[PDB]
Amino acid sequence: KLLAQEPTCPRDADGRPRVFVEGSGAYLTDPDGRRWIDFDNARGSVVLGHGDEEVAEAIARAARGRSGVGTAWSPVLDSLLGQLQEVCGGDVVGLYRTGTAALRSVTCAVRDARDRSIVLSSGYHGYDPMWHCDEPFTPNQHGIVEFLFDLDVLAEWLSRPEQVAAVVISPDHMHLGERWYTEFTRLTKEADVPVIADEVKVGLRYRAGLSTPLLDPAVWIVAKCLANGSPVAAVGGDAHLLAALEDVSFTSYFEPTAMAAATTTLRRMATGEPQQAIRAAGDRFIAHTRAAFANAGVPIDLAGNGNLFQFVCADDEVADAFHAAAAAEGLLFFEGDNQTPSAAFTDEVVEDACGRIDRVSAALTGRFTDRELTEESWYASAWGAMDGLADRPRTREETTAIVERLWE
Amino acid sequence: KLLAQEPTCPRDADGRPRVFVEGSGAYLTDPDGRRWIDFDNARGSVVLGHGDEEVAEAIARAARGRSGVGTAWSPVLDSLLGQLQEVCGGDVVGLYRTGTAALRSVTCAVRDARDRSIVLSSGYHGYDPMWHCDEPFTPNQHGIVEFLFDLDVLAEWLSRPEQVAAVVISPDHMHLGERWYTEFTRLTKEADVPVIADEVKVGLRYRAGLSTPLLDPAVWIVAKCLANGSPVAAVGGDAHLLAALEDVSFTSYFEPTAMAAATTTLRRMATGEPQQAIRAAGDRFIAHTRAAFANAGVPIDLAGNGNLFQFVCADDEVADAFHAAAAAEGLLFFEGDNQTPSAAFTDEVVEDACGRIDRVSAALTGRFTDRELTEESWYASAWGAMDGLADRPRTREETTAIVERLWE
Ligand SMILES: CN[C@@H]1[C@@H](O)[C@@H](O[C@@H]2[C@@H](O)[C@H](O[C@H]3O[C@H](CNCc4c(COP(=O)(O)O)cnc(C)c4O)[C@@H](O)[C@H](O)[C@H]3N)[C@@H](N)C[C@H]2N)OC[C@]1(C)O
Ligand SMILES: CN[C@@H]1[C@@H](O)[C@@H](O[C@@H]2[C@@H](O)[C@H](O[C@H]3O[C@H](CNCc4c(COP(=O)(O)O)cnc(C)c4O)[C@@H](O)[C@H](O)[C@H]3N)[C@@H](N)C[C@H]2N)OC[C@]1(C)O
Repeated sequence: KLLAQEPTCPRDADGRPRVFVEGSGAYLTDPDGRRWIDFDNARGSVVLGHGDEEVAEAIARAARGRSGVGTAWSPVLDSLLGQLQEVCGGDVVGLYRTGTAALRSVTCAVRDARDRSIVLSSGYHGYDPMWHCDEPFTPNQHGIVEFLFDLDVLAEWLSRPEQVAAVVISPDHMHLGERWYTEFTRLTKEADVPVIADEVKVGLRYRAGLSTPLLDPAVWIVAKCLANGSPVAAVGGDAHLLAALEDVSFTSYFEPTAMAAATTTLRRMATGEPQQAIRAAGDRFIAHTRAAFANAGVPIDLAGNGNLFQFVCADDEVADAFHAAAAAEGLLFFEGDNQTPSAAFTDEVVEDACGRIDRVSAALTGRFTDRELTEESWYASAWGAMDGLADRPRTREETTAIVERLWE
Repeated sequence: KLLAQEPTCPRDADGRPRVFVEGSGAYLTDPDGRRWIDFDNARGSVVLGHGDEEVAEAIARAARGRSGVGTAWSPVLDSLLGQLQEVCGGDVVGLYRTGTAALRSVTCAVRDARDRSIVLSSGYHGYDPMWHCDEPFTPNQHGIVEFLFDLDVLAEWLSRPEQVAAVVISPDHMHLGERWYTEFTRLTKEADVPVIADEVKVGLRYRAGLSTPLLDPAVWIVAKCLANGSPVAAVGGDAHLLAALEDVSFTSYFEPTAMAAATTTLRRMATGEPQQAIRAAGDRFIAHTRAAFANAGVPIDLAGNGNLFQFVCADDEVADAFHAAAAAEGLLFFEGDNQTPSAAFTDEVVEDACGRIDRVSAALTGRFTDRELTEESWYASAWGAMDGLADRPRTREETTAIVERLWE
């Protein structure tokens, strides 16, 4: 009631935050003792599992100053910077506490280095007001043009390339395919405009590297997969585009628990093994759930893969009913957005989650059988999870109509 | 070569970061095993002491999932928000990961609510480019006017109050006193312009509250004293001025180790006990050092008090020799800036530090006996620590001369 902010978190049907007392692996316990399976995982930043013991031991030693203190440089920092450069590439690297701060700092630096006013953007880049706009496809008061992953609009803006400082995108892989990325990179290379890959969510999510070799980013940002939820974001790329980062310093720069969590987590994510385990387990859950709904006439499908997926519901009434039924079974989904299992989502948890889905499907069967997913269902669902337009065939006038329906 | 940023940290005479491989309480250990006494304390954010055991145990349990998960609201968050409001006042409260992020967010929010373009500013508010300017006393490209704590310039701008959204200051108490704050508040009340008290450094520093009852802030920010170095900043104040905070959310909002550090630290800082202990211990060190230098003819005085103080050297050559002698004895000062002891600066550590100061004084004796502390010495020393002009009597023409000397 005192809070001036509106943090994203699980909320009940009345909008009140759901409180959880404790967590271990994939399971959360609520104040009433009920155990829930977490698919939200701090918005995808818990990738190893809640309370992971190896990370916890490193955090605990760091909380006692055993490898360094917040006052000063220590060998842990050298190790972390080297790990980031090895896995993501680039001339130089930088560190931040949030993805929002990293994206603002990098975008300002690139704009300054390029001495150009316009930035073309798709995807969410954090809460800073520099990204706010009243309308898509036109510059906001900060010179940023939201293009909603529409390549026709992008090509239009890139046809006059001399004023375009950069193109910044948060890559989606549920609704954008290989053809989208090949054309995106062709267009940006043709205009000679640097690409900023905002991989806060997808960097290290699917493999031990950035999300797609079909992008050639001049600058990257990663964060959620770096530190099992501890507040660390990293950036890197071409030195001349990041020169202004020399002006960046913050009080908690050397704080040791954050670096302990990042070095320990990154070492495991750099092997690719957690992402392979998550992919297999999540794929099993997706296949079971898709069939459970399809075999009961429930108009809900899924997009994505085991590492990152989402539910696609026929309409908002179906989605609301699904979310209520899922919560009643103790499934904790990121409602209307993407689901991101952690490595603690093992076969035993998959089996538990599938039984809960069987009960969700039972609760919904017979309520919505005469409804079907339409193109509108797909666009609306994708919009909520990846913050722009799915890559489905349409004309320039149809783009305007879809945006008119979905833009708030 | 790898790091694109230039973080503030202790550096040797060649500008290279000093490496410390562990720390505990008031002592840091360098790669050669030598123990130094820390007066920097992560730029004043370690106020209980490195590796404080109560905080460490809480962080460790939080790292094991015992006190909530990053996915959701936890049982302890309400107690954090409630105590922040009890200690600092205000209608509503918000949380951030750095002081830089807090200051940018609240300044943008206040300006938006006031629907006015100009912000008058003194003091450091973080690294964001919105604060960068080429010259003082005139608006930068973001509408920010740096006034260097000069009340004649402030009064001139406040004489056209209709365009002034807010006045944001980082309060200093080494070089600004009752006279300055009484007049600052008189001017801002007369203009009916809200004050943003950037208490990132001084909030909770001197007592269980904000830094001076002579300020009446509409918005406050605290951070360094809140979480023993973990990355937590807090804001609060008038609900309508912070309306835009409803759009603030970030992935790590509920991260449990930060929450454990802030709640455990705030519960202790809210009693006033650490601040009283630091004040007494630091006052003993100041008194000993002032007398040692005065008896040896060493032209170095001190300003401030046990919670936050600085050295005032006659000139840069004296300062350079002082800092080299101090490093040789294992005193780790924040060079040219403020010293901020932690609660680990106990009587035993005071005695050790006084012995090291005895050796510093002996090493400086006879080298600078013919040097006086001028007005130039005081203004230059204060400028480095509190980022503007000390409140010492001066003419308007003298203000121009000082600013011309010290602005870069
Ligand atoms: C007009 N714009 C509309 C807005 O309402 C706004 O909606 C956002 C919504 O996008 C957001 O969800 C997205 O982001 C979360 C969290 N991701 C963070 C992130 C950052 C910032 O990092 P930080 O949190 O500061 O550490 C930077 N870059 C990327 C790629 C990030 O993912 C993701 O978890 C969700 O998957 C993603 N949809 C909501 N959390 C808050 C809403 N206000 O923008 C989109 C919308 C509809 O268009
Ligand atoms: C050449 N011009 C100069 C600028 O470069 C710039 O100088 C700063 C200097 O002020 C800074 O020291 C000050 O700040 C440190 C750290 N305190 C942070 C702080 C914040 C931001 O919090 P965050 O770090 O993001 O968590 C917000 N508000 C306050 C009140 C803060 O203290 C303090 O520890 C020092 O005591 C203080 N002097 C240097 N660390 C870096 C320099 N670049 O601004 C001043 C000057 C003239 O303009």
